[PDB]
Amino acid sequence: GMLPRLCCLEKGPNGYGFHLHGEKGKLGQYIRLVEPGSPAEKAGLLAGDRLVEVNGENVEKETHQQVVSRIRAALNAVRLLVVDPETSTTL
Ligand SMILES: [Cl-]
Ligand SMILES: [Cl-]
Ligand SMILES: [Cl-]
Repeated sequence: GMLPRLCCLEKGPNGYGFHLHGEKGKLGQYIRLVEPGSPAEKAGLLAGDRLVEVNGENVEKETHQQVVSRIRAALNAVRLLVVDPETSTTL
């Protein structure tokens, strides 16, 4: 499809089941290590995705800690707007 994928996760007993990682001296958070059978896997999340929005807010210019805080403060449901970095660029 033309729109970025929107992954809608409901928190489970072992969390969401994915890792979030940022680079050295550069903004942008990426998905890593999507656990098999997790809410992240069921929602369509894939390691290698770049995270663009959390619950309708753009997180491309925020620090790693700011993005983690947004995810954790949410009431156990997150909508993650993600893109494939190989084909997608922010300008
Ligand atoms: Cl990680
Ligand atoms: Cl690392
Ligand atoms: Cl990974």
